Amino acid sequence: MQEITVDEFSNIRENPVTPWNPEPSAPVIDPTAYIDPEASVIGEVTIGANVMVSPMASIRSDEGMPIFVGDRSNVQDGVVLHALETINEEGEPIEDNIVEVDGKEYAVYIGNNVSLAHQSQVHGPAAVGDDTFIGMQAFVFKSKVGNNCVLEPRSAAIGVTIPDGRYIPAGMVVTSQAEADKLPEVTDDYAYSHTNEAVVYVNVHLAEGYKET
Amino acid sequence: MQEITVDEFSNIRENPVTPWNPEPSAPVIDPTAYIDPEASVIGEVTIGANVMVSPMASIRSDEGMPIFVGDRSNVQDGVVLHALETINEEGEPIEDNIVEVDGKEYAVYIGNNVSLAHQSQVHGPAAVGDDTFIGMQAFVFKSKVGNNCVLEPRSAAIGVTIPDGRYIPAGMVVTSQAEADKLPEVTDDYAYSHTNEAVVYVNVHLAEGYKET
Amino acid sequence: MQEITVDEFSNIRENPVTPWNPEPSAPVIDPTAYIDPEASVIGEVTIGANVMVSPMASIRSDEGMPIFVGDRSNVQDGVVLHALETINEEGEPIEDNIVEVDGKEYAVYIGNNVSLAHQSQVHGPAAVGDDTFIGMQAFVFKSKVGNNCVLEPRSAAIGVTIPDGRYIPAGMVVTSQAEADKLPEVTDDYAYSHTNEAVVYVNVHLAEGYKET
Ligand SMILES: [Zn+2]
Ligand SMILES: [Zn+2]
Ligand SMILES: [Zn+2]
Repeated sequence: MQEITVDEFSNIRENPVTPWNPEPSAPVIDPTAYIDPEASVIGEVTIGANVMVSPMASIRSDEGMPIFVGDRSNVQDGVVLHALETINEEGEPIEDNIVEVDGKEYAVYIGNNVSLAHQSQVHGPAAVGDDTFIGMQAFVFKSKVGNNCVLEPRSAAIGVTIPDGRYIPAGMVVTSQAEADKLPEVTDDYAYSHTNEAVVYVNVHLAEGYKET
Repeated sequence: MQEITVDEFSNIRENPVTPWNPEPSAPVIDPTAYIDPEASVIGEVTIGANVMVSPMASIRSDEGMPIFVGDRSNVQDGVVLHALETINEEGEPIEDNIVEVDGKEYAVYIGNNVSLAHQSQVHGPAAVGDDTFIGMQAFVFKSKVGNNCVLEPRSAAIGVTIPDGRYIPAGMVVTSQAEADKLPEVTDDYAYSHTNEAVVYVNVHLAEGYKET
Repeated sequence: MQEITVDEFSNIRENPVTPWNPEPSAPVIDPTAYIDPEASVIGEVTIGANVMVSPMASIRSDEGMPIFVGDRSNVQDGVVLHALETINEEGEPIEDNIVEVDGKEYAVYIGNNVSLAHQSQVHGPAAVGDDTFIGMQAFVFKSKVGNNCVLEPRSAAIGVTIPDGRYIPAGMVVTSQAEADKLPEVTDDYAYSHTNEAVVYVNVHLAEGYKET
């Protein structure tokens, strides 16, 4: 006779053992967060309250760790998070690939009320301040996006530091500090000036709603 | 003793209850359509005859509804469909985010014989006419793509209206009507002039073929 | 009384039967390769030793076949492989869509030690030489990328032939041989000059590591 045992979250796995990762860690997920069954969370990850991780998302902390997703933020469909090796095989920090936020080191840091829209990708080292909207298909790698910024659909920041309150126009691929520093300011009449607030609201409500059903 | 009950389509879920969506709706999928087991269809969706929804696709009608995918069309790998809140919490239409096709309102409307190639994304409000080819990695948001158009790999249309028979060159991000209006005409010698017909054919055959196996 | 039978790899399916494909084929995967449970491999595919196919990847050889992924290479999250119909319904090769490598025909050919970073896409006809790094979100279609090249994040090669040792700068969409021929040479001080070696190393170790757990 058979006896079946079911794991309801085989998609929320843990870290594998590698020369740089001898002891597997597993995602720490706040109870209020909603991880879609078809999303994938692996390794040293920390998801906060009310985070809404949509289908096909892939948060994978197995090379560079850890990845942090703040409260009220959201990881939409297709979004991918990953980072470059933060530790070598001798247990030595690979400083170049580590970002620091408030005295804590991270391979990827997503603050609070941050929107990683459909298809965007953020790759460590990286940091994205609170209330920032990473638009559809955007890309952020080896950069530091400040607070209240807005990367419109298709923009990309690579190896630069976006100051707070700036926005990168659709399709613009920023790769020099000179350019970053000249980015436009988010004003009250800027089209995406309020997009984040709305997206956040919707997603936060989607999280709990999806939690019953 | 145990008794196991299986749902063959947990990937074809329904809408959750939110302040703007009090009564969950579920995807209406024509019988001839093929929804890959690793695809995800959620909420108020209507897929037509012979549609081929490939792996990792995500059609998610939970914020702005509804999403419509016409007959003989196809949603390839990675494609994402989503829309902006079409109703507020008072049951008031958010007109700005609603598109109208033949007297019917939609959050996202994909006509017949339309190809949403690998990795493309279409976000409401949006409408894409019949026989149009939304190329690999393309992006269409707050726009209205006409019939027989061709958005080559990487093109993007944002807040503009592409006239019928035009095509957006690879990598071009269109964001102004001025530009949209000056788009090239699809001629018989234009390279992608017949790409849709082919893609449609293959996919339509892929749908039924995948239906046995 | 019930008896349950489990398929551990419903994600590693086989080809369906179509007018151009009368006899289904199935992926041939070297034992050392690791195919993430949430990845999808379909049809005439050949994956080599130590390949690391990440979550949400979609390798789909059902239209144009076959797709080949050499030894020590890697298919990261979101990556998509697909090709244009290589055979018509009469069993006649559609020459235009077939690429040749060492006397063997392929719809898509990924050599050894090749990295298809997060979200990239390669569509047949295509060929990508050994030790090449197809950066995050890149796109390669109807082209032939040579050895030791580097397509930085967002680059794209369409219908061109990148010579060996070149690199396409971030965001650049190359679509003319003139342009391709003028691409920069990868030098020892080029930033991505060693990125591949590292990525390969990590992924190869991730493959085996993920094999225990
Ligand atoms: Zn990575
Ligand atoms: Zn959306
Ligand atoms: Zn294709």
